[PDB]
Amino acid sequence: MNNMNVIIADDHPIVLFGIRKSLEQIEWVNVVGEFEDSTALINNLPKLDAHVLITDLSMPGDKYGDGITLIKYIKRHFPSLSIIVLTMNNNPAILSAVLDLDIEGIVLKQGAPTDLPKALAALQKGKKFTPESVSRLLEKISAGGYGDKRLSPKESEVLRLFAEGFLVTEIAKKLNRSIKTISSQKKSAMMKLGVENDIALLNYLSCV
Amino acid sequence: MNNMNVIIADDHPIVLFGIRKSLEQIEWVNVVGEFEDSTALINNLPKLDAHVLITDLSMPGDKYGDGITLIKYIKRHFPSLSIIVLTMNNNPAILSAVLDLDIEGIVLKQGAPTDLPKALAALQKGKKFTPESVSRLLEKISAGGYGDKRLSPKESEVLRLFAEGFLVTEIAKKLNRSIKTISSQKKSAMMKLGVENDIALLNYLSCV
Repeated sequence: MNNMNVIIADDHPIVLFGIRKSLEQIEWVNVVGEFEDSTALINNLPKLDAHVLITDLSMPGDKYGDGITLIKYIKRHFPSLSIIVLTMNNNPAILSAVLDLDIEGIVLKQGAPTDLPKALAALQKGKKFTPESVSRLLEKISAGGYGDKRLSPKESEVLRLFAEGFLVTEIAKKLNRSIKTISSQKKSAMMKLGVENDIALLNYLSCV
Repeated sequence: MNNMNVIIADDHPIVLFGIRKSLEQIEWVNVVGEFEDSTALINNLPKLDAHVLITDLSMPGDKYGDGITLIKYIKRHFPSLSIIVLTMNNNPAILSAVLDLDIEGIVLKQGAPTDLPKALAALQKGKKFTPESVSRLLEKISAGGYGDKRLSPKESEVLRLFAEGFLVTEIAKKLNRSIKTISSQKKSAMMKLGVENDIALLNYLSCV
């Protein structure tokens, strides 16, 4: 008698198809609309009584934004609406940015076919869902977002002093090691962070 | 009858010497102390009536901080005290960070021998001094701190979409160009920013 009205939005109709199959094997879900661009979605959301939107992260919007910004748009403008984000982007920084939006869950498209029905079941109990394929990928950028390889204490110290305005020769004195050592530790640290020059490095460090 | 009491602090005594020569050819300056480490400086500042401190950016502090942080310490703890920062670091990001401290001026050590007496003359009129050798170096990181080479509009767009969570193949579609083109523009843009991988890139962009 009381079921979850769902809207589904994706760029590609074979995805829209695949989701519709998964969801008609669930009696308490009613799909009340499907859309292939963000403009038709946004423009029809006021006309449709929906509890939840399942949507692609990377859907093309000519009006209301793209990607993460489009998800912010929707949250802000339809605040009662629960959102599950469906994506194929398994970059940790991207998945993390998404989760800072306080949406009701994330599902990877190449993650298990069972994840989407779990997401909705969690949501049907007022709960948020996060699959393990996502959980473990967020382990990764455990290291403060450096990546897998953390800075060594010595490496961190060198960069700390550079950021404070010391030139390499001054750091060698301050730390009592050779200039060949210091340059090698800086280089090594810059390699771990993904920076190729000092201005990029100093930019990098000023938000960290 | 009424003259500028100056304190001077540097790691190296040949600098302390050179400054003392420059300043005794100015009758209205009285040097009231000189120091070779930040700890003796800070600990004696309460005992000395000084209007201005001339100090090295990269002075070693075992207690009160290093570099830019040491300059913040001094500002915060001796707020009536005017500070001229003397340095050999001609990195623009460093000089810029320094100028955000609202100090009374900057002088480069390898900049003209006339700059230090100009700095004090400006300060004697209640004015702030900035030599042109510094002014032009700050032109450089005109480009929003990218460096000399700005991103092309096309390059900026590609990075905008990456940051929004689009994969390269999705960007090619969205922008209606080839994947070979998009990858080439991303690569090229990453090269201009000084980033070697996607996580470094996404970190970079989130504060810019």
